[PDB]
Amino acid sequence: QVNSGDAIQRWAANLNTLAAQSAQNDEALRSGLQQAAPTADQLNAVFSDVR
Amino acid sequence: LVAAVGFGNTGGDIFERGGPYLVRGAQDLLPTSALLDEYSPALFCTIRNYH
Amino acid sequence: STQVNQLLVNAQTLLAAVNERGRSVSLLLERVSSVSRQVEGFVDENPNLNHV
Amino acid sequence: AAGSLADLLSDNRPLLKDTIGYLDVIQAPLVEQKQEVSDILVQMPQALK
Amino acid sequence: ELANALQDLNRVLKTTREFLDRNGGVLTHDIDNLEQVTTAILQPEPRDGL
Repeated sequence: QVNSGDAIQRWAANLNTLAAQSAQNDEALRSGLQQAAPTADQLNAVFSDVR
Repeated sequence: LVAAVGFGNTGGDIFERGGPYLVRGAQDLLPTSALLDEYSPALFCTIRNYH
Repeated sequence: STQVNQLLVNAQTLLAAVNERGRSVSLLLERVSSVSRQVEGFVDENPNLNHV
Repeated sequence: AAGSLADLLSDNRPLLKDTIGYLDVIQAPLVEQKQEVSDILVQMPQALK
Repeated sequence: ELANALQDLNRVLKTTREFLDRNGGVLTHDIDNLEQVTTAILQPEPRDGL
């Protein structure tokens, strides 16, 4: 763990950044999930109609 | 995730069946497209005169 | 402890397998954002598509 | 696939827009006279024979 | 990266759902009609005629 200090610091900082970006768009994430649930079903229906 | 499974399977099937067809069609359309472009000016006048 | 060790080694294997395709994983977000913007613009700028 | 579709759209969007416009102007007279096309397609085989 | 990705993904999902609710039902019909007419004109006898 000591010899890999730079790597753990770097991924800790990157986790901080990614988590901050994901939390600042919480409503965006909820909307994305709620819209991704039926849109894939609709795409599947469209494709299976022209299968 | 379930909708993604279904849509991915259906779309992958359709694309695997109809991808090389489209690729070779778009490859073979180059001479016909160049020919149609080259002799475009004699299209409107030809149709007008025949009408 | 056995679960912890197995978790760590399997995580190392999974991360090594995932990031060997470094360029595509490193550009996944940029490319998905770009294709989202392009699809949005294509649908927006062509409102006569339905009548066609 | 995301990158390839983004590149394809970024390259072919104006041409696709112009293609849709030209297709609309081509197809409007055909739809205006969609019955004459049917009548000539029905009649032509007899004349050809 | 992630914030823009999430926002653009949400927007494109909404746009895609609108597009499919608007145009998919006629796009399928167009594809079916094109397939049927091309198959009718690509039978062996129309093939040799062409």
